[PDB]
Amino acid sequence: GDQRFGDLVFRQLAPNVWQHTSYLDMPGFGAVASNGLIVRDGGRVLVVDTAWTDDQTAQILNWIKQEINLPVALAVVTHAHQDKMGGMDALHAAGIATYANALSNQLAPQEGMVAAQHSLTFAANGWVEPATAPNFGPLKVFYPGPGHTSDNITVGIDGTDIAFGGCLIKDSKAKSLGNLGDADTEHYAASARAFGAAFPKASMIVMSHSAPDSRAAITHTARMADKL
Ligand SMILES: NS(=O)(=O)c1nccc(-c2ccc(CO)cc2)c1-c1nn[nH]n1
Ligand SMILES: [Zn+2]
Repeated sequence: GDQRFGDLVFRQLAPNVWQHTSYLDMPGFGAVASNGLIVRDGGRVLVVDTAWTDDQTAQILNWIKQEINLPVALAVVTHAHQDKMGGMDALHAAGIATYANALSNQLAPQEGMVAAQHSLTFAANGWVEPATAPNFGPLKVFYPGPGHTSDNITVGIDGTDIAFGGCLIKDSKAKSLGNLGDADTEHYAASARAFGAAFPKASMIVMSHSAPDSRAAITHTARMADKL
């Protein structure tokens, strides 16, 4: 079943993949859960997204040391908002190499985030320029276009049925696209479909604010966005 370490919750999704879940109480909304991933790649671990805070991100790392007991080689963060990048200082203090879209790093000061140590860039078709994402193992990084934010990125896990849509994708039973304050309403639908087309074989779609879902999450998000 699910495991807890401090304020964090961990769910095993596949033999080498776990989902990390952290919570932040928002003054007039209550607790909001955010999800990221932990991937075991041979003798090392790869992390996708921080928790909301530095303390919560340190809890992820200590759970990894306790449960997997393999070095964390790198972390990829999916856009410059608190749920995804709020724990950058904890990753840096633990000596983990950090990667984010160049645009996330450029927006990070205005967004109140700490930039990653390295910038990822992308081809016109959305795929990460390989020279900018060295030794990423099974992590396949894809920029689907502007949607939840202009800098949002996605990641597939090679050798699994998993693709991570971060905050771009909502579950198949979602009634709204969430916070559209920094969103591109014109391009959102095409970006949601581009994520789906980049990872055609992925049958488990992991996202930031809902539990893992089928490909139905991709099409239902795109239909909601078509109405924007
Ligand atoms: N990453 S963020 O800074 O923009 C953010 N911060 C806090 C809370 C939410 C949030 C999550 C779910 C819902 C349910 O409809 C509403 C808001 C988000 C959000 N919205 N969409 N993706 N994430
Ligand atoms: Zn966001």
